[PDB]
Amino acid sequence: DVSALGVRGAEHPLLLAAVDVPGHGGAVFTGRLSTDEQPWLAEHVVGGRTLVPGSVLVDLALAAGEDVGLPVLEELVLQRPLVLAGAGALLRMSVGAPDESGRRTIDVHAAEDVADLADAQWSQHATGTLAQGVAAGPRDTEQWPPEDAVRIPLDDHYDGLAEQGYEYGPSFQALRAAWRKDDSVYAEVSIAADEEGYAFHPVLLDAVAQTLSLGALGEKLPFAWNTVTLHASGATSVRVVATPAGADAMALRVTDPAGHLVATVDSLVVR
Amino acid sequence: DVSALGVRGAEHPLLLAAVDVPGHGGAVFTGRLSTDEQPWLAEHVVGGRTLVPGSVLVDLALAAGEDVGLPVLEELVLQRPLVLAGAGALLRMSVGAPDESGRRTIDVHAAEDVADLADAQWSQHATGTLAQGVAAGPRDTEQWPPEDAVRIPLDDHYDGLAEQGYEYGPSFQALRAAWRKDDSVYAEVSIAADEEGYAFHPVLLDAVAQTLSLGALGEKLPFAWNTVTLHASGATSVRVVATPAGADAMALRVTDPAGHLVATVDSLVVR
Ligand SMILES: [Cl-]
Ligand SMILES: [Cl-]
Repeated sequence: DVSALGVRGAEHPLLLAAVDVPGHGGAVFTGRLSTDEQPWLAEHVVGGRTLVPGSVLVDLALAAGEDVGLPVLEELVLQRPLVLAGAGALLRMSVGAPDESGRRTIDVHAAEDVADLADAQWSQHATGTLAQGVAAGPRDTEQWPPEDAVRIPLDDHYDGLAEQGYEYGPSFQALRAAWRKDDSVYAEVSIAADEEGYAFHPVLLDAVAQTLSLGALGEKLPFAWNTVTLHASGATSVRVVATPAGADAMALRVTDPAGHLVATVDSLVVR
Repeated sequence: DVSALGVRGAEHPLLLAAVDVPGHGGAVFTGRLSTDEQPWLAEHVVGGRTLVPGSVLVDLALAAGEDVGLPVLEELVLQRPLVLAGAGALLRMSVGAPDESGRRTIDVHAAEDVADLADAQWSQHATGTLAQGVAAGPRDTEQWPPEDAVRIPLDDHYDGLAEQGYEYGPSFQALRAAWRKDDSVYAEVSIAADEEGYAFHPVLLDAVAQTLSLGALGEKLPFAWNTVTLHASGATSVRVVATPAGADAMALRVTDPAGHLVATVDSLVVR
């Protein structure tokens, strides 16, 4: 039925079809987001607007990279957040030709949902670069959290944020425990398993980025993700170490509860 | 159902879906050819092989240009003819980003038919450039054929060609009358109406190119089409004036029987 239209079907929960560009090895991906299909979308509200979390675009870009064979998100810069309008949103990712180094540009567009794709009013929401896979470090066997780390009490964490206009519903309240040492933050982050097929579940990935609120940073929204590497897919329960990385940024190291490396982010920048 | 997969449906008889690349204004088109659906494919046999006529790729490229908004085929260079293998063939056309002049590259690939598009063994069959539309000349009101033109008898034209290994079945025997003056050739060319939705019906367009066999050229296969402009779609009956255009090439001017301009080709080159 997908082959009947001459496209490939996409396994990612948010994607519908993929089409290769045979001459340059790129590809175009189409998908659709809506609160009906992904009710957790309704639980990320910022200043009164239902905003799609940037982590949705990061996970989709990782899925695109894995499909095209360039699985590292060397950079993704988020423009305007997607504002979810009851009607849902169409998504379109384009991966272009390789540069001399073998890297490719990826662009991400969205539009208000329409019946006929010719009518889609695309706007650009992100752009970045896909690159080659890198090896995983060794399993972490050190005490968790580290010896001198002290508990960060989380009791009114989400209440506090809500006051400030950042309203995370239970689906996004995924910081389960946290500790601090110097300006490093250690956290256990987990969601309930649901859809398979994400590269890194975007609710889980947003909650990984939430660790930045617990450090010297916490008093914006992430806007640039730099060197995102994925070593395991399908995680719903991870440990995160967030370390300072220059102004308005932290590096992230994400493992499973057994210490195996799951993902790294050289710097996540807020603005 | 097409919108369900996030693509646009294609009106061209050989195409299945189209997908825009919103960032650069290009697009990717997929389709499929087979003798079951287009029985005339079986009637173009060259040296014993069932070869898809180059005019199929030219018509598809014009359809792509019209869709993207660049309706002139500034050039199309045909590589290896597509050899039709009982299983049919998949087709894929990619239109890229505009150059500074606003022109775009178009690539055409084909593969043996497969159930899963991920398995498609694409090979490149043509590449060219799409450009901006140009105005039509005035209606031709001159005597047809011109006053001093003499009949070219056509009686064993197709028999002769068949001897030489070029076997055109009745569907392609579309040269209905021809005349010559100097090295110019005038011809009436027509097929029976069938599928709508072609930019220039590829059987009709191959028979337009057949006029090159009637002139000082006629004793190969066209391999480069230079500046193909379309002023009318849906023609099944045309008049053709073919004029010498340098070595191994002729220019073509194609009108309806009322003299209105339908198409021009600055040079069609054989090799
Ligand atoms: Cl494909
Ligand atoms: Cl589209």
